[PDB]
Amino acid sequence: DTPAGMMMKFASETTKPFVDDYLLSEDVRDAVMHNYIHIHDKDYYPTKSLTCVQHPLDVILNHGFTAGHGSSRPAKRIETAAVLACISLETCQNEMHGGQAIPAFDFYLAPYVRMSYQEEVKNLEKLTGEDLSNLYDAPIDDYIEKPLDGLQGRERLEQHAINKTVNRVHQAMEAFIHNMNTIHSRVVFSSINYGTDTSAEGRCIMREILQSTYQGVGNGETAIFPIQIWKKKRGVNYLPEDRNYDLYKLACKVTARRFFPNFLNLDATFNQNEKWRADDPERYKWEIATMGCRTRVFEDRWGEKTSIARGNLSFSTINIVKLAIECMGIENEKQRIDMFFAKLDNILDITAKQLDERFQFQKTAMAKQFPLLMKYLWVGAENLKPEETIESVINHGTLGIGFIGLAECLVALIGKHHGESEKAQELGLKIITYMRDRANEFSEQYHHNYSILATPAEGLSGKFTKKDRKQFGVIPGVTDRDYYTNSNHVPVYYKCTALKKAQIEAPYHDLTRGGHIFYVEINPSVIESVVDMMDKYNMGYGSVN
Amino acid sequence: DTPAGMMMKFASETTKPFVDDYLLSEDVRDAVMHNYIHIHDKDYYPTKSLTCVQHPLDVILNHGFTAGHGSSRPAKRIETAAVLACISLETCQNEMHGGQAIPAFDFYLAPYVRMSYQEEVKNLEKLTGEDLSNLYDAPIDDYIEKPLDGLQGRERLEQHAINKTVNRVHQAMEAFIHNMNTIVFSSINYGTDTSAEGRCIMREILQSTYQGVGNGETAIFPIQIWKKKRGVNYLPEDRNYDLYKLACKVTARRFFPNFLNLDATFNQNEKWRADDPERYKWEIATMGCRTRVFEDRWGEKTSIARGNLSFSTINIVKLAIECMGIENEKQRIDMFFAKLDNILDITAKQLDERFQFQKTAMAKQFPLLMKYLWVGAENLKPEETIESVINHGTLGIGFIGLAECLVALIGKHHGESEKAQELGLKIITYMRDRANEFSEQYHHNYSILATPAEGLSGKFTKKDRKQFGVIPGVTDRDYYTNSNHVPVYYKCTALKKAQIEAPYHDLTRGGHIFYVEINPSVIESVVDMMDKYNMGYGSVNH
Ligand SMILES: Nc1ncnc2c1ncn2[C@H]1C[C@H](O)[C@@H](COP(=O)(O)OP(=O)(O)OP(=O)(O)O)O1
Ligand SMILES: Nc1ncnc2c1ncn2[C@H]1C[C@H](O)[C@@H](COP(=O)(O)OP(=O)(O)OP(=O)(O)O)O1
Ligand SMILES: [Mg+2]
Ligand SMILES: [Mg+2]
Repeated sequence: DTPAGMMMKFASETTKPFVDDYLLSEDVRDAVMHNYIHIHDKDYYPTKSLTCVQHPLDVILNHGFTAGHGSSRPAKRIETAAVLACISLETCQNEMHGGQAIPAFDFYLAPYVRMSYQEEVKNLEKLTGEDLSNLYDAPIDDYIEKPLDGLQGRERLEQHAINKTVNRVHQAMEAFIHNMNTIHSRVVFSSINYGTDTSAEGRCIMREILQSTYQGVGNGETAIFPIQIWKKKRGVNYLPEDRNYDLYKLACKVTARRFFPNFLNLDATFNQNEKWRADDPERYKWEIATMGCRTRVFEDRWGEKTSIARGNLSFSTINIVKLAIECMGIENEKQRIDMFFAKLDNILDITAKQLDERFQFQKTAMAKQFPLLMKYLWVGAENLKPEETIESVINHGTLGIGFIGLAECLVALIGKHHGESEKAQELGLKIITYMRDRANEFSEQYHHNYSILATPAEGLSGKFTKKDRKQFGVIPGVTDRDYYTNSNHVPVYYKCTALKKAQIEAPYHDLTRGGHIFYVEINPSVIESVVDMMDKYNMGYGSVN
Repeated sequence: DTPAGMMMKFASETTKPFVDDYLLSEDVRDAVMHNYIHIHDKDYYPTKSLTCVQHPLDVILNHGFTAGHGSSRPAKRIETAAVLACISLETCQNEMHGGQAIPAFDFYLAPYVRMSYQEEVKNLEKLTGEDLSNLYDAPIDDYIEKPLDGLQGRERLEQHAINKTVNRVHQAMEAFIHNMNTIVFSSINYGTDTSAEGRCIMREILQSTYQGVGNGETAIFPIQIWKKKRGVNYLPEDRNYDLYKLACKVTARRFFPNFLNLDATFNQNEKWRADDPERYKWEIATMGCRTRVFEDRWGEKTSIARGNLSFSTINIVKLAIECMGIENEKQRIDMFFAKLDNILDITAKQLDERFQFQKTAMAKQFPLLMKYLWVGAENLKPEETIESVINHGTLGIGFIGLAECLVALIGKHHGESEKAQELGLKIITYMRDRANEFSEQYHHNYSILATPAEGLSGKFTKKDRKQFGVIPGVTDRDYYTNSNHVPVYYKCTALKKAQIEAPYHDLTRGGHIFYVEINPSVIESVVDMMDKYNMGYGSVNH
């Protein structure tokens, strides 16, 4: 009952009705309280804050950041760069409502491990002066630790300069884990992605944080934050011959007891670009990155295909279960199936209209309303004055239309869900491709970017399930198992193996360009099998615990 | 503009009317909107949160903290200890509505300066394997720095390690400054720790607040206070005289740090010494909000694990103006003291009635506060109505606007009159007497306070000008003067200003300050004038 929590609760309670009655449209707000649609993070509407953004740390580290009197200076070393990343994630969280994301953590923090290594290199000569000025440009395969027992030369001290460097970076990453875990406010949902940087700095960063989320906080308590995602790329870390196969095995072993990190698939046929090369200094631009809230921002109709500096403005969830339940009553299956798609066409248009309306509201903004947000992070910054109505900056944005509850939808007209019938598994794929088609059509119409999303249901776990009992109730197999199932998942109350669930739920990921997950409830052998199933049936994102 | 600012503004706007019409009693809610009193931090009433506390870092450093899921192990080095102090300040800021202060800031990090020095004391024998099992207990005078040009023998490992810790204990204070300067009302006081491990925390913080933040820009936070004592740092022969001169020189261009005086009649104890490891408990410490917590009618005289629960300000100007009209001076002077007793009783009743709601609390409503940082902790279950702990708090009755009250019946403020100074040193001693009487009656601790006017500067002056009319020298010269200061619109020297504003400090046991507006010669002279009489707290800035 922390007082800061009460202040946040009061703010939310005094803001949400004002948002509903003063900042929305009648048509959309009619469905926002009719269990058809659910606007996410509604309490932050009057503030022109955006949901999530992938922070480009290059500008905030080469240059500084200014917010009020907070005049900072460019970073110098690892113990300042990691803390600056924490400060940026915290400060931006005060100017945004969703979760903060660091795409290619290794790519961002690679140079400030090399700089710290140089700083240490120019310190070991103070004991015994020597002209070692060639360690600024000495290639190193990786930064490893070992006992300093047995050596009779500068090798005893050349490796020691990394021995303290790896410990310094390890303590920095442990502080990063704790600092993102010491939730004392009325809570920051930071997510980091890594796995595709083939350098000594990147691999040291990726190895000294996976071994720190396995030790645990406190006396051995499993940490809750940050959410960690591993990027799997063919030719990089998947095959045994690949470069980062060992880190993939380490991630599997850590997930075997702490249920982290999650896994992301860059070999998906919808996560590819035409400018990715193994030698590109900035290849991380053309690579999809996600967060713990299952958010994807990759393509751009009016911009270069990238994820950096972009993000999501807002999104909302659609309760297809209500439509499916309302579709009952009629006898023939063809008529009910046809009527289900009619109820899905208008709601997609309503959601796209809501997203465009929030786009209208969020424009005519100020660069000084959210410091450090529309000044160094978003794509359009550095070109418009602190008050000159930033409008050439918000075009490169994305919008989401979410859905939840496929199992109870697949039991409303045929009687069996997609775990006991093959007819059901064919109807399930139809009600997602149509959503994708209508999303593309609405993006052509309203002149923006739209996508289809499988919401995590972390704040929608039971609201729709409980409130559906208004015009009906006690329906066997649907309104008898407490929470609604996940977006497109096989019900937990149905006994199933791993292979069958993987085959059933896989095809729904290419259609969902906003986000998705494959969830399995229980040695890294099991995690390896789950990742193999995820890769084989072209899935993408997957979690096991 | 900022979403975080807008959420806090909405929370304040939705919480203040609820406090006004539901929680507070009608007797003292009548005076809060009548421009007679102002309850500070009215917004954080419904949450059981005390105003300010001095942080006993020893318990949250020797043992960790388990606020929420954040299970933390004990600290090990200066970086970890300083970041943990910052985290503790930030966490308690989410559970208290006032300002966080570190009592004897140099006292609470010296052991982890020593331990950090021990970090490299074995990281330097790694290259040169040697049995150095004595530098853990090697006495040192100060942690000095100098160019490393010329040295041989067993000193490039046993003395450079002592010398390399300068840049480790340093930039830790800089991260502390910037972290407190980046969007927290943090206060640090130091000056009376004679060890090298304590003086290293004092030199590196004055130097870091002189360089400033950014590209040579003056910093705003944290507020820094220097504790001056006879036998420690005042006389030229004293131990920390050089650091006092350095603080004056830094204040000569950055207007920081402030100055606190332990050489006062009201800032003494009977168990203090020069060798007690815990002697800092008997040393008074303050914040930037002028808060004093030293006296305890049912407890030991201490300041460490205590703080203020609530306080409110009075408007003596309204009483003085309502006392006008009559001709004779004696009758109006008597009526002014008549109108001051009832409001003192009302304020004491308010400070007890707010104590009533802060009573019957639960230790789980604010972790790390009523489980680690307070007097009486470690004896109470997470929900079993902690009540044998909140009896060690303090309650404050504040006042401001002495110049306007010194021109309502006499006509000339204490700067331009000698009959006004005599009347000036009568309306505060009465408040002190009545505060002691109400502390005897209501069975709590009460004190008299001089507010910093950081949230009350014009809130009284505007309505005072709009209520009756335009009155020369009273409600026609923009902002009011400070608590008991010489008016700004008057050409006065420093000696006369000190002679006028000196006697009041012994009367106000809650807070007070001496303000001067512009080489460290001027600051040194201001501190000399502070020591010449009984001042306690003072600062000179332009
Ligand atoms: N804990 C912190 N919170 C917020 N900002 C911080 C923190 N620590 C450091 N900073 C920022 C703000 C300062 O303006 C900036 C100083 O730059 P920094 O990365 O420390 O190296 P530098 O270039 O100043 O090197 P040096 O001080 O060694 O010359 O760092
Ligand atoms: N940046 C931070 N923010 C919040 N808490 C932190 C931060 N850094 C460290 N902590 C806290 C939480 C950790 O459990 C605790 C451990 O601190 P520290 O003394 O460095 O570790 P330790 O006692 O485990 O020793 P070591 O890791 O060197 O073996 O400090
Ligand atoms: Mg550790
Ligand atoms: Mg610096």
